[PDB]
Order: sequence, then C-alpha cells, then structure tokens
Amino acid sequence: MNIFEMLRIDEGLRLKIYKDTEGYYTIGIGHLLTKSPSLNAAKSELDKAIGRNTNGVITKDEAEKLFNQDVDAAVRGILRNAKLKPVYDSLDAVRRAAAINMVFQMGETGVAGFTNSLRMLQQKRWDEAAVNLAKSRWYNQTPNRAKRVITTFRTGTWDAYKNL
Repeated sequence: MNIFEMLRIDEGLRLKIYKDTEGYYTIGIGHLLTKSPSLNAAKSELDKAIGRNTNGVITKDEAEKLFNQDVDAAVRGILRNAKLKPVYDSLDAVRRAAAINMVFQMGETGVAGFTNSLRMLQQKRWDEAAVNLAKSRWYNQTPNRAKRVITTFRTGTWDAYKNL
C-alpha cells in the first residue's frame, strides 16, 4: 500500500465525465473538473487539462497522468501551507498518506480549517485526533471513506485498506 493505491481505492477509476459525491463534474481517479452545473464548462476544463478535444472520455493512461499531477499538487499544497506543513513534517510516512488523502479530497484551505485535529495529530494524541476528525461535515457526508482515513491516522497502519 501507498498513497496512489490508497486514493485509487477511495476514488475509483472512471473514464467518462461523472458527478462526484457532492454532485460536481469529475473524471478519472477523482479529478475534479469544475463546480459549475454546466456540462459544457466541465468538458472545456477536461480538454484544457488533457490538451486535446475529447468527447468527454479519456484513456486510462490519461486518467493516471492527471492522478499523478493531482497527488503531486496535494503534496505541494501541504508543503506551501504554514499550518499544514509542520503537522505533515511531524508524521510518519503512513500518516502522511492519510494527510495527502484529505487534501486531495477537500483541498488545502478546507483541511487547514481542521485546526484542533491538526494540533492533536502533531501532539500524537491519536485516539483524541480520531474523535475530533469525525466531528465534521467530511465524516458525515463520506463516513466510510473518512473512517478509513481516520483509522489510518489513528493507527499508522494500512489496516483499513486491507481486504478492500
């Protein structure tokens, strides 16, 4: 297990434009295209991202290219953020994957808002952090995925990603 495999499990792979859990146009391995309700706007974003005129459909290789870029962008977003970077630096490699997963799903700004959870993570108060993380819109809207990510923060193991 590693961050790519983890996010591939959590996001799936679809080669045609689809709507994500929030109803937003997305493609590939959780590549958000736009929050606009316009499918035409989403297609335009897709074409710009891929560099060709698609039919709203991409190849697996194209999906994986966007995915690589998106994982890189999430890591970059953490390292450039004054609140997230010190917490990330304090973590072991498994928990760092959980951190990247959160930022991939909700973005740098959204995750930087988990102030109290972040403090508990930096303090290595794992059970307390896990309880705090669950008191969130995130957990309520995507509980199974959040439970997996939270278990990863709680334990520093990949146990929530074994079997599935």
